[PDB]
Amino acid sequence: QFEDMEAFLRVAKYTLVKFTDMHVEMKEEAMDICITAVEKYPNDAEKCTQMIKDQMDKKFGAPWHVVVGKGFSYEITYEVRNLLYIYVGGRTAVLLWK
Amino acid sequence: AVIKNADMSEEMQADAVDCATQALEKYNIEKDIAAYIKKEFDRKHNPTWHCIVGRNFGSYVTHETKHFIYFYLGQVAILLFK
Amino acid sequence: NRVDSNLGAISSTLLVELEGFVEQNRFQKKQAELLAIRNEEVR
Amino acid sequence: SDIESTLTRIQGHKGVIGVIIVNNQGVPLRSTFEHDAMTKQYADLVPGLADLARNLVRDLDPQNDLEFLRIRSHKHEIMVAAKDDFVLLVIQDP
Amino acid sequence: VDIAAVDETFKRLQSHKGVLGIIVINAEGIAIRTTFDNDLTVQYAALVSHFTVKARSAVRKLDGDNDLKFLRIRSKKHEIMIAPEFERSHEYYLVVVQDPSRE
Amino acid sequence: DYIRTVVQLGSSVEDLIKQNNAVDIYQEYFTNVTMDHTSEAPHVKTVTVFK
Amino acid sequence: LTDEEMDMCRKAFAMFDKDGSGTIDTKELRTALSALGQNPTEEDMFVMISQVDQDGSRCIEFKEFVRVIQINKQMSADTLDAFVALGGNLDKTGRILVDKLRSICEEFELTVNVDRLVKDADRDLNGFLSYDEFRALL
Repeated sequence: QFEDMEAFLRVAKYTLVKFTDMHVEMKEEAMDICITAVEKYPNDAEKCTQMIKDQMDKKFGAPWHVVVGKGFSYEITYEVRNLLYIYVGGRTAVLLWK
Repeated sequence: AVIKNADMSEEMQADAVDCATQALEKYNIEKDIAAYIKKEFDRKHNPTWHCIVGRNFGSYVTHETKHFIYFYLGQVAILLFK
Repeated sequence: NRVDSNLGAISSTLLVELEGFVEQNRFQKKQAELLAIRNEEVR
Repeated sequence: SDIESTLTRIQGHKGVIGVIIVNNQGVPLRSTFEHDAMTKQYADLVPGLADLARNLVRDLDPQNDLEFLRIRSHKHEIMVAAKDDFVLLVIQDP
Repeated sequence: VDIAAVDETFKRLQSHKGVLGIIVINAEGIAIRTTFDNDLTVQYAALVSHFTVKARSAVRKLDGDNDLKFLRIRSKKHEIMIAPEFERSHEYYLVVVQDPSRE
Repeated sequence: DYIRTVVQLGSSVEDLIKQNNAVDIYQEYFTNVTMDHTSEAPHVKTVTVFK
Repeated sequence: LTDEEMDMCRKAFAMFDKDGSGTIDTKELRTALSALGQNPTEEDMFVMISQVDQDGSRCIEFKEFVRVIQINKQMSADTLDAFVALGGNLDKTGRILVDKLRSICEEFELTVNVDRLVKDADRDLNGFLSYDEFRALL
């Protein structure tokens, strides 16, 4: 029972997947590339999404769609087996759909 | 209303703004806002849209030639596209 | 106690427990004596 | 016999015009009004404000919650005690 | 000059017990004077702007001739106080944050 | 006009802040007091008499 | 969907993945089947897991566990047990044979019984019980 934001940030380093319809190798590759994006540029998040979907653009699919953020809402139409929603760093969260 | 970036026909930009503002006036939660803004425009013009509502979000997305709109109302942000 | 620690535990038992179900038969021997025993003291 | 005695005390002070209890989704149970054309008004307008305010408070630092709320209009003091089970309303002009 | 008067009002309010913060935000959700850092500022400005326009629309809908000059939400930590003055050419819902626990 | 509004609101809120410091309303007495003083006289129970 | 089904689901998931891997591997599953007596092939169990494994893991987990319990349970509360008590052997006909009740009281060897119950639960006042008045009996 920690007693501030800061001890929460001390514990919260895990990257829990909130909900996901992805293959296990799909999941591990996408999960690790997103954590490397978030650790690479905490300040400017635009070019995190640059890197995430352009890697997924050349490799996995011609269409892709990345949303990183702090507080937001969304409703998308997505073709099944290709959706990733994860919580990174105990605060920042990323939606990702094709 | 405030628009920061868009590349689409203004005659339905007016459609976008009048669709979003009455939505923001009516409901009192921000999931149903992004629900309605897609839903009613979806039954208006095209089969496919995607729409984001919040504050301090980052995104990269492939544009559409005449379907890409980035609103701004009252420190509450909206994106929608095809 | 002697007239209502029995009669609120006699009504607390569970006879059948969790083919081989003959063990249940054997099991239902044992607790039988239980209730009989308890009843005698209340009588 | 403690809840109803507190209702009877609280509804008989110098400014109180109505006490309302409403459930999670709705169903205003145990109003106090001689007609019911404006109870439903309270019951479907106010808990939107109560949970919207819980959003405003809790968003800042998630150890935090909301407990009460007051809206003082010109002629009314709408006090709402929101919590997990229900929403409760007391109306009073000072 | 009246700028000394309003800054003096900030020390009038802020000299009270427990008062953590004072900030002024106009109808377009942008803070003007602060007392906090910049991001707690902008998240207060956005959140309180949306919340208070919803609350005023609630009270006006509930009764036609009654408006609000007051708003008070509670925490277990700090009792945010919102005041609005809805008018033309000015509508400046100032918002205080305070609590009587400290000091 | 901005200045006049701000000082008007400062006056009203100043009254309110005093109102909250005057007497604290939101404070339950004995929120958490564990130490309880109770009844502890000797109890004799005959579980069964072995006869 | 409910709250105690999560309790039983957690207990049964504990029973299956008994070593503590956090994933149902084939060997613990065969251990469970062999405790129940079954020792099938090593190609049918593959197909069974491959239908239950959605993630490609070759090992099923708690989300997949409750997915299969969810589909099998809610696809196929008090309607069935009181229904199939005796009238559900009649399937929306409302006429129960007295001989069924005489047989029931015959087999369970009960010491003293008079069947005045069916005489005094008679709400159509004919000599049988429809289903609504059958629940009124219960």
